[PDB]
Amino acid sequence: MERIKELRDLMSQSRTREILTKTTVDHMAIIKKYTSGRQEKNPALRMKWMMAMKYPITADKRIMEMIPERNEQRQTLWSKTNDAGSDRVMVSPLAVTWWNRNGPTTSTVHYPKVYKTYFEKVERLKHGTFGPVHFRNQVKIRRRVDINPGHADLSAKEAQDVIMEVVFPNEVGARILTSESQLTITKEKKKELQDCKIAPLMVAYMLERELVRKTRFLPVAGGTSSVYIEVLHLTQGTCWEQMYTPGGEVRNDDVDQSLIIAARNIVRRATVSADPLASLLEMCHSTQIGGVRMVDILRQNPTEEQAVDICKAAMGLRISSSFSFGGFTFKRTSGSSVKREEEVLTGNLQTLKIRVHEGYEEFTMVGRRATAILRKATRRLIQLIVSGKDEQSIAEAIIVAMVFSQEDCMIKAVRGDLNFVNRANQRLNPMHQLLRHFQKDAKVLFQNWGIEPIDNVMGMIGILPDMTPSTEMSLRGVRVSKMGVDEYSSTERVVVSIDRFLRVRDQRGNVLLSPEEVSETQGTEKLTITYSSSMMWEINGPESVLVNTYQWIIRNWENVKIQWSQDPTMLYNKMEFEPFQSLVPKAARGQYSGFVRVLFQQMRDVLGTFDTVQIIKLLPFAAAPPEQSRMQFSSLTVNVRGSGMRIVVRGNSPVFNYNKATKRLTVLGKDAGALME
Amino acid sequence: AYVDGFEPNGCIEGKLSQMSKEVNARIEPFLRTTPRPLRLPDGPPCSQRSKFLLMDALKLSIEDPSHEGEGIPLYDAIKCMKTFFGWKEPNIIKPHEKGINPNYLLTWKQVLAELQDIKNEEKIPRTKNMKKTSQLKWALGENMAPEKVDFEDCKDVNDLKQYDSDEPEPRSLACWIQSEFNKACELTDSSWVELDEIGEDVAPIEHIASMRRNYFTAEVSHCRATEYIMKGVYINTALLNASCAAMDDFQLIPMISKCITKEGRRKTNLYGFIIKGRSHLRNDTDVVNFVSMEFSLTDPRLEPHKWEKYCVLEIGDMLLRTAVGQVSRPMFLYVRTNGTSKIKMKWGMEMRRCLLQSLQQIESMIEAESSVKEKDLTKEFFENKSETWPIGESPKGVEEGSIGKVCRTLLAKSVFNSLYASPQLEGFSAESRKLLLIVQALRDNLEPGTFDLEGLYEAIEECLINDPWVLLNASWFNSFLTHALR
Amino acid sequence: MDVNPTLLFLKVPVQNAISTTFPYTGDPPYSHGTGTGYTMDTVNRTHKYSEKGKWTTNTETGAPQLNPIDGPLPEDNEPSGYAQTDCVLEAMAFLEESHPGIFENSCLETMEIVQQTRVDKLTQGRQTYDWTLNRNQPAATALANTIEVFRSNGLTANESGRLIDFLKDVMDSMDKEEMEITTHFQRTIGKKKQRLNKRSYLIRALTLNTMTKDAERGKLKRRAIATPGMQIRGFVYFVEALARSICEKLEQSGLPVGGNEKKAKLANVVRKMMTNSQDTELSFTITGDNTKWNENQNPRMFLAMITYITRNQPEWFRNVLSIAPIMFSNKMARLGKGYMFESKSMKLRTQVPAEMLANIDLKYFNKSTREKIEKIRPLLIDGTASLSPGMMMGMFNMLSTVLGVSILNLGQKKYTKTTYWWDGLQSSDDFALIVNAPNHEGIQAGVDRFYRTCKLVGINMSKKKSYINRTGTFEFTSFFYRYGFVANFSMELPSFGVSGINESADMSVGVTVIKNNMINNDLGPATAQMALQLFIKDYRYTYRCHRGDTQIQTRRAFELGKLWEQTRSKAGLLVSDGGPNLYNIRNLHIPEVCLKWELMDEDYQGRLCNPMNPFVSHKEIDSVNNAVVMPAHGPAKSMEYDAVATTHSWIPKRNRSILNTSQRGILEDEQMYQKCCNLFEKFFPSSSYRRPVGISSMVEAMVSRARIDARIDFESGRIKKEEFAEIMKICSTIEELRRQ
Amino acid sequence: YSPTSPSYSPTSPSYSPTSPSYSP
RNA sequence: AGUAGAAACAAGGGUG
RNA sequence: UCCCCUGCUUUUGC
Repeated sequence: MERIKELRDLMSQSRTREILTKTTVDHMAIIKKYTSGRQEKNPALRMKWMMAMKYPITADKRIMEMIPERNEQRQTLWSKTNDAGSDRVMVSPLAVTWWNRNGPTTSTVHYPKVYKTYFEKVERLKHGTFGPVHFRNQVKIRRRVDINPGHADLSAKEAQDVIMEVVFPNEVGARILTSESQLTITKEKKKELQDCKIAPLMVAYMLERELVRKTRFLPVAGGTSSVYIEVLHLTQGTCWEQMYTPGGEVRNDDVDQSLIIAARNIVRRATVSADPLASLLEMCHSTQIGGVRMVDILRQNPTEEQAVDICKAAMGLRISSSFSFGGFTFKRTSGSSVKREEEVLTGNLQTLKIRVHEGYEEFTMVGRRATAILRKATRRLIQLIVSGKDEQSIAEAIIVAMVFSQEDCMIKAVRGDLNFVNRANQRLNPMHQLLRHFQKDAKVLFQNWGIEPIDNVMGMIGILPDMTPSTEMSLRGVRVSKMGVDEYSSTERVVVSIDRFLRVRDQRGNVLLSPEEVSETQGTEKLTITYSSSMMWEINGPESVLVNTYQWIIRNWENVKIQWSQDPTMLYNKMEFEPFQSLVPKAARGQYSGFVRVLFQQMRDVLGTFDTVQIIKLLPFAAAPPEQSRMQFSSLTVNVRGSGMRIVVRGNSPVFNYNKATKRLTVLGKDAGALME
Repeated sequence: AYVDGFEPNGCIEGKLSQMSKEVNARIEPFLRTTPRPLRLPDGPPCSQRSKFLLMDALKLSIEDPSHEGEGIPLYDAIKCMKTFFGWKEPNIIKPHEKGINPNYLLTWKQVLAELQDIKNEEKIPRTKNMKKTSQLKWALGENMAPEKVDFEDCKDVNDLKQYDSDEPEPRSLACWIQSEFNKACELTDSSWVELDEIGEDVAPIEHIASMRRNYFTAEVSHCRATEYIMKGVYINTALLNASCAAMDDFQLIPMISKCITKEGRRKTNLYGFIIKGRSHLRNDTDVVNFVSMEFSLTDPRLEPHKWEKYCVLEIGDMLLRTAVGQVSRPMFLYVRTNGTSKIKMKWGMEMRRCLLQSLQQIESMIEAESSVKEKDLTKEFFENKSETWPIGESPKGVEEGSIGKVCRTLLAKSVFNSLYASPQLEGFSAESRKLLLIVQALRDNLEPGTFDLEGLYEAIEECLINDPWVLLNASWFNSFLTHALR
Repeated sequence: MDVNPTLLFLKVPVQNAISTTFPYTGDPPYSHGTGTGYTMDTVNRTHKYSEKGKWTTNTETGAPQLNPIDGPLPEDNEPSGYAQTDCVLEAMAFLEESHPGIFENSCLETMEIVQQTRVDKLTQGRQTYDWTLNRNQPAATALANTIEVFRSNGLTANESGRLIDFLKDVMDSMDKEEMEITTHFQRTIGKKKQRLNKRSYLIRALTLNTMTKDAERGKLKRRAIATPGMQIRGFVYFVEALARSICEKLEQSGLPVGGNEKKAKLANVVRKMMTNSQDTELSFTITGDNTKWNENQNPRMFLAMITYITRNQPEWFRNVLSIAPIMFSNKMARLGKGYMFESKSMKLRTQVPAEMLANIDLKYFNKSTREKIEKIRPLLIDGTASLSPGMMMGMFNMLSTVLGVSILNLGQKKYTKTTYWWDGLQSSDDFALIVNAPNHEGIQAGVDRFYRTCKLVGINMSKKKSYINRTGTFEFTSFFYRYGFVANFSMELPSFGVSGINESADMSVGVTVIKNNMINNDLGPATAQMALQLFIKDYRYTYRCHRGDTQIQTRRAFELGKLWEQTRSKAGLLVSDGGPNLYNIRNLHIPEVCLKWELMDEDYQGRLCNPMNPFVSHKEIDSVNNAVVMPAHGPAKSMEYDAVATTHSWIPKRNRSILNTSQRGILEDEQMYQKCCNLFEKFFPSSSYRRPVGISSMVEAMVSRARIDARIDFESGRIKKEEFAEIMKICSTIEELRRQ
Repeated sequence: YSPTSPSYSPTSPSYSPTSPSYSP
């Protein structure tokens, strides 16, 4: 009723009648912004200058009949003069305060619902729990993180469509929502927003803020999650870390990913430890995932992964069923086998013993990118049906299947130089070594496997040695069908024993898992994984590793010096020096260690020949077993980003440079603290 | 068509071969004997140009249990005036060379008369308007703007010419600015700032922050630079509010500051008076003139060049009680005309942020040291004063101060940057940053090299003209160069 | 003891105490009078750096033009504008080779964008020149005036609303033999029709309004800037879109990246150049700067670059993309406001417009100004100076960045064909370079090669302010890298304070700024708390909203005291209402209203968050919870803050000086528009959220919607028959009045 | 915490010329 | 006078 | 001379 009366009065005038009837709806966007008011050039100065005026604010003409002209103190609240370029009136700040104490009260129940994001923030903050503050060097990496604890995986267009459907249903247009998520969200917002007096534009803006995924480049040092980035100002600092877990029932998937990453890191770090099991337990009892101790998560988290399974076995919990190999889980549907050690000659003319499984067995293999079925006999695979996603996934699946087959054709197919002993004479599983070298290149392997035509049963496609889907010919006993998932999930938890070197053997004695199986994918934690330990900052860069180890040597120089003077052996085997050793070249590792020790020995036998800086620089090298040699090392190399940086035994070096005048040590351009005479 | 059928055929290499060999970027090695001291300008000594006295200021104080901005400024000024007995008939000691000193004398007399008039009224208004006398008309630049006419109506005037747009006259560096900085870097016996409240600490990091903040607030509240900050903020706020509110009459604005003495007793101090002129400010750079009269105990005859723009009167004698006994000293009044713009006033009301600057540089300094020790060192930083940084110069050699002294020095530097803002300072800082970086690279023996060092030196020097603050900064840079390469 | 803060650098490295060298607590230098002198000096410099070119007389505008392209090769290190077409084409070709398909994909994206861009996209400008009034106006106003004039001149090609249609209309108008304009004179409001011949309108459409830049930090002398008219903005928009599409795919380009990602790119480049190279390979870094960036860039060279980029593309696309350089080549610059003359003896002052400088006696001016006027007189046409060379306005920031990136890419070992090579980052006129070579001689050779190539393409390295050092530290656009990017807090000091939007927006922006500087600029916890305290104090003083407990006397003190005594939960009051400050480090990210939503009285909560209050007004969505903040360095940015729409979200008053000019009439017109637009909101609720589209007039859609809504409402049974009949009768009345 | 300075001299700065005591 | 610095303010317009 | 109007609006780009 009011709208049509206003339109009548508007058409009463002539200039307005001309404006309405000669401007297209498209051109509105131009005339609606038509204004003589220039964009503010100094808003701060303008605000300071205007706040001293009597009427610096603008208000709707309705105010004229909503609040009194003058205060009880005869203080004028609003003025009759109209604001330039509009019908709004000019009012004093007092009016606002008047409204805040004498204005008409209205119910406010939709506000928590409409402004859901802000109240989610406050509710999350109030339920959070704080922990100790750790004063330590913080390494922040600039990365693109998503700042939106709540978003429904919608882009601008989809978010706009949903917002239009909920707020402005009659103006939605031709669009029709199809996917279930949009329908559910629209129904929820419609029921929740029913009978809301807030301006529709504010509701639409808040819905857009809530349903759109935003991102930003920030320097982050801890967990990169929506709820953790939101509180980055409070958790991460230049030289301190504040433990904090938001009160928001951290997602199961997020904790699973964080635990997987932490497990990979801890197993990788423990593999180099002198006593891998002891270090594993100690650092599992001193690590937290998202403000929760790792051991508690292990005893309460039902997750499947090689590293987390190794950690569970070390703790003494239940282990997952099936058998993990080459990154795929094999479940024995039927059959039986017995392990036999057989001596065979490899294609590179190497004699080696391999454990073969006798009899005929049937397995279903599940992988993150492929699912398949393998029926095999002793050293002879009967058939394999693969359902890999992409060509590379199918390649890995077929290679792993035929590698598990234990065929001698595979063994003789080896070519080139292959080493089954690690670079530090650590015996490697022949099976895994074959897997790795065949993943490196399988053209020769395929060319030496054989050929077999297929009968075209049920539309199963063949595979060629050059990895193409042949229909009339296929590799011997291989079919491709591309099913969805395996027969059924395996959840028959079993108990196993863990060897001193983190080797997991079955009750009978069959090896189930080994350190060599851990994936090397170096991801980034979703939740803030706190590796609270003496020196466990390996996730940082190698330069960070070197700087932190030298800083630690400087910090604890008193006890370090007394230990070195009295019992150097206990100092050498410290858990703290191992990360430094991870960068020293393996082949020369011992060649350095013993060499360094020899110098120390001489420096112990000659009083007065105590060069503090020399000990500071050479201590991290002597953590490895001493291999005696007469070579005189002028400098020792460390691998940083694959580049060999030299540290000179005598004299200054760029990696390690100590200035006497400032009495300060700088390493790779980073201050390591101040030294004392 | 030519572009579409274009293929790269050794064009760049051929053109480079054709080009003369004189078009090259020869790298000049920057050694320890390469840099030279900056050439400071020569001329008459520079004169004080701040909007109020800094080290020569004197204040009349009264114990008042009121917080900042609570009492009526005029009543506080009247009470502070009452607290002093020993007035005298004003007489001119050091006159303003280019001004009409009798007008300044009459201005002071009129201020006293108006104070008495309001005193015998028994009702103190928030603002007091001063009569538009001839002396105030002259001192506030009344009707000094030339009439505005169309060009055609005055194109024949013989002397009609373009405005004066010559380079500012140069001035040499005077030793009073270093004394000003030294005084501004000192510790005071009374607190000068009372910060507001914040939410209760709930997190351990918040507790550490609160402890460090208590330490920093203790260190900063007892700095003279904080007094300058508060005085400038109050003066600029009052000036801007009066200019916007009453822009047609001469308003009397007392200069007041609230402090807390080491015994915990609150005090209100009056430094002087300010009379603003007509303030029909339109452009951000439009100037409003005012007359400032400030009390002091400094005899202008010791450093006349510092007080070129000032007229100094003898307004009384004060019996100061010292430790040994009482001594009588003359009480001078410095009266001058100054001007300020909207932008300058606005940037004068935000002097408090200066604190942040110094504090930030201090905090990062502590944390960098705490990161390598795994413990908060703030208490160890400035409760034992174990760590000192080179922050001064003495005849024996470089002088080192505690982190508290460094914080106070940085606060004073920021305050003086705020109080002596000018394009010269901006240009000098921007240009000398490059020379500082080159010197730092030389100190890190990173084989620094320059393509045209003399050009950089010329660019740096062209910004030193007549500002005492930038000249002092250049002298400091020369000292640093002397000490940074030996 | 003589305190000397500079001596602090003897212990603390300069990069770690760089904030001490930024005097940003004081007011920045400002321009007081006219910018005519700066503009004239800039024109003289632009024509001096390329004086050895070809002089021609434009046949359309009849103004002299200087063409230094393919001019003589430089013989000295002074700035040059002689860019070689073949060299630039070779650089573009090699860039295409290094990143195959970059130009093709960028062009495809630009073609997609061009056909979908609306004319209203040009309303998002800032103070564009307006030829109809011959003065600076807001973008929307200038566009509306241009559209109105074109419609009045029988040019209705933009009715479709597409930007390309508007460009076609602009071309047709430039083809017109005569133009008609409306001018307002007051002597009383009077309207006059002014006829402009072809040359006059052509000069106006190529005219650029010049002013002086103020609030610039780090410069002793002021400089001039230029703003173009509405005619060329449309073409420049598409050119910028294409350049941005190209730059997004270039790793060495520092744009449109901004802030942390730029530092990440710089760190990545530094590590790639340092760690990968062996210890035998020497590496150095140049933190150089380019001098006279906008004076030595020629629109002809950008035309050549655009022509090469758009190869094998539809003709219309090439034309629309290449027209902007053509317009920039034949550009005229307005000479500011003029000058002021003063007579001491007669005590008089007067304003001489710049338009009269062509034939004014030179006895008035001083030596320097007289020299400038004498040197610029030949170029003055219709009161504007012809300026063919240079890019004074610098609207082609991204094309210049592309050229610099191509020059950088020319440093690959395969292109240098020698031991030395180089790589780095280029953002607009700034660049960080890194040269790797076996020895110092190789480093010098690489630096010389880069410098000579840059000179050849038209880029001059300012030897005066550049330096080279071992690639361990450097600087780039105030980002200081010392084995890692050390944060400097001074740059953001001006941002700390009361922004001046309103109480709620100012509080939100202050807390957000504190939090963001904590995250990015390494602001310590204690310093953050003290900044919070100082901001609260400044906010209270600025808005006169001190706590009700205190007795500070202000005009607003009485109401605040009455409210404070009225409420019971005094902790829930907003700081705008004299409440306490509950903010701390932990809750810096929570808006104030939600931070204490549970501590507020029911009546106070209802009053404050009342949507019916008159103080709150909502414009288009893009302006919601979004403010414009100009940093110390760089252009104005858009900052998004978290806040709840309350009574503290008011809008300040507008300037009224326009009431005392001849342009007062537009103000009235403005009001009318708002009225109509407001009535549309009551009719189309979604109009402000999403821009409506339609060829129909306002009244037609209004009446259609009215009839349909009336019928639906009556069918629902929510309205009695009498109201439906009355609204239908009024709708018939409206329809009939629409015809007359 | 009470700030102190080694340069603070208890005798040289007599009667505090900036903020002296003059009450009779 | 003063502010200030390459050009300005030291009020600008209008009416009777 | 009173009175009325005005305090970023002939000048702030990208």
